[PDB]
Amino acid sequence: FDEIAPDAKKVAIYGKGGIGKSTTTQNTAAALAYFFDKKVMIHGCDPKADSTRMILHGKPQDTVMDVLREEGEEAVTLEKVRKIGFKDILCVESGGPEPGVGCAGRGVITAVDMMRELEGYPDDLDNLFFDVLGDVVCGGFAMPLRDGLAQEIYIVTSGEMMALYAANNIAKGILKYAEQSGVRLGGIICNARNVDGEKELMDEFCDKLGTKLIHYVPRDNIVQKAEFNKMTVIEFDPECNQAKEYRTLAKNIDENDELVKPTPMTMDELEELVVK
Amino acid sequence: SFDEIAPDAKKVAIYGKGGIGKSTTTQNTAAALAYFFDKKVMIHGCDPKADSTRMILHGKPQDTVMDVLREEGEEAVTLEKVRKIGFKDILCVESGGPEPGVGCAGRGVITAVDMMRELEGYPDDLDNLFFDVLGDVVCGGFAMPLRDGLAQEIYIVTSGEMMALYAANNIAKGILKYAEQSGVRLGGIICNARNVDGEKELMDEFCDKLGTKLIHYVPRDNIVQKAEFNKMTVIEFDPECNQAKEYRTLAKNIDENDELVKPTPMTMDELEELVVKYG
Ligand SMILES: Nc1ncnc2c1ncn2[C@@H]1O[C@H](COP(=O)(O)OP(=O)(O)O)[C@@H](O)[C@H]1O
Ligand SMILES: Nc1ncnc2c1ncn2[C@@H]1O[C@H](COP(=O)(O)OP(=O)(O)O)[C@@H](O)[C@H]1O
Ligand code: SF4
Ligand SMILES: [Mg+2]
Ligand SMILES: [Mg+2]
Repeated sequence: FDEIAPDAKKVAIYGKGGIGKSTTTQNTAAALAYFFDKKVMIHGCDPKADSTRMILHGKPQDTVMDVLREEGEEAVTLEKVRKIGFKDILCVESGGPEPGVGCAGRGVITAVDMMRELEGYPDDLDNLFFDVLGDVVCGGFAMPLRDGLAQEIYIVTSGEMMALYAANNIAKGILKYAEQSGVRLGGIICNARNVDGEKELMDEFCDKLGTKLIHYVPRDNIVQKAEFNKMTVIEFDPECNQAKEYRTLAKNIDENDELVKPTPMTMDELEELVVK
Repeated sequence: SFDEIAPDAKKVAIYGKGGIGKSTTTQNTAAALAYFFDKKVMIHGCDPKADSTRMILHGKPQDTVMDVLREEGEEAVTLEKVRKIGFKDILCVESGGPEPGVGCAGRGVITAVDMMRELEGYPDDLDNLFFDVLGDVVCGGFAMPLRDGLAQEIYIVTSGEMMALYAANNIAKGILKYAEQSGVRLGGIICNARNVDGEKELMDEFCDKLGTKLIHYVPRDNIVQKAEFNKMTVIEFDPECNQAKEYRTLAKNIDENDELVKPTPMTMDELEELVVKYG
């Protein structure tokens, strides 16, 4: 597993559904490519299949599962599943079986295994991102931790109880495979929802987890404005304040050395924190 | 058999995105069926959060079937330890699940349902049986109520949020998959509102396009948190407040529902176009 892009920083973004992982992952990769001239690649490990939409310009990426299901195994080619977007950013979408068919994470197992057999992860890569579903940590969604695809893990979360609960469960999964695959929690990204005391709550949450608040991403309308124009915030307006926020986060992730084993909290501890 | 499980009872399953209000809606719905309509109700929590029967038992989360199995053992688990009575004699069971990363998150649901069949935990004299299921992913134990046909009527809790409607649309796809196989159907859509203008209108069009009906528009009320701090469900805390009357209306609409349908899920373009139209 160490042969996959050895000179690249392999990162995986986890979090609750709709908490802002696809938005953070895309804008961070765009900032690394546009501002720091880094060769980046995004591998969408979310069954929603829209983790690479704004980098590909409002062009939903045919998932690996979609191509494999209709066309066949021999028909899966790097040119078809792996498309190029903004600042030569490589994009791949795992997808998944239709709801109820089978394991939701299966799509991640097949796409990662096929990407290895097809050599879709260039050696000259600088950064590789895995946008993974964090509502459940199991099967294909737990593969980046179990198999050690990404060594640095970052969990996007907001102030709401459910977002922190999912983040705490992801920390439990990281601890489970920390010694087994050398996976570690880089930091916690806070996709804020403009609430007073949220920034203070996250500081105590990260302190109790034994990690750091890598960045406080504010809620900005420019994200929607850029989305409605089939683009990312960096590509739409790299001079706006939100673009400078993603640039700071991109630099912090790529220059992060404080990788730690988290100390998850009990339900009572987490409940006592949200009320405070 | 599956149909043998409480034959004279209405078997319902509540699905939806995480933190959308499935546990709150299910508990208050069951409390209104037991208090206002004198029905014998039971709740089976199929969510790994393990707090689907918290307010019915009053405050403290219930020991899950997986927890008692992971600590005591297979023979040491009894119907008394896993099924506990709460407000208005409502029976409560919590499936739980494995520790994050260990294995299939839904495995706790299979183990608890099979163990409940063997221990005969579903009384025959039941009137209503609810399953609070995780809807972020429709697979494994979370898809069992659809696949095995534990519940014939399914209700999805959702709001105007894009992700909430996306999860609801995926649940509809899963219902359609097992509709012919196990006779499972979509009863309706419950809207746990977030007090936004045009949200009701959005839900009316969402249900129209899905080929179903908006069973009820549950408003966002602070009395829910107030009742939660007093270790109680809204019905038990103040059955005369407006929110209690809203849950009472929903409870009778579900119990008196016949319009069970095979949904017509929407494409991603159709769903975005709808969210952009109103929002
Ligand atoms: N920093 C932000 N500011 C404003 N809106 C955001 C931000 N991040 C995400 N969003 C919005 O939140 C919604 C969900 O974002 P998304 O990244 O797709 O969540 P996820 O990938 O975790 O499911 C989108 O409509 C997006 O526009
Ligand atoms: N009708 C409502 N009005 C106000 N708050 C609500 C309502 N329904 C749910 N909530 C709140 O939303 C949060 C999540 O509710 P919950 O039922 O646990 O979601 P789920 O079971 O789907 O994860 C809780 O803090 C609860 O107080
Ligand atoms: S391992 Fe996870 S994604 Fe796979 S069937 Fe089980 S709960 Fe679903
Ligand atoms: Mg996404
Ligand atoms: Mg619940």
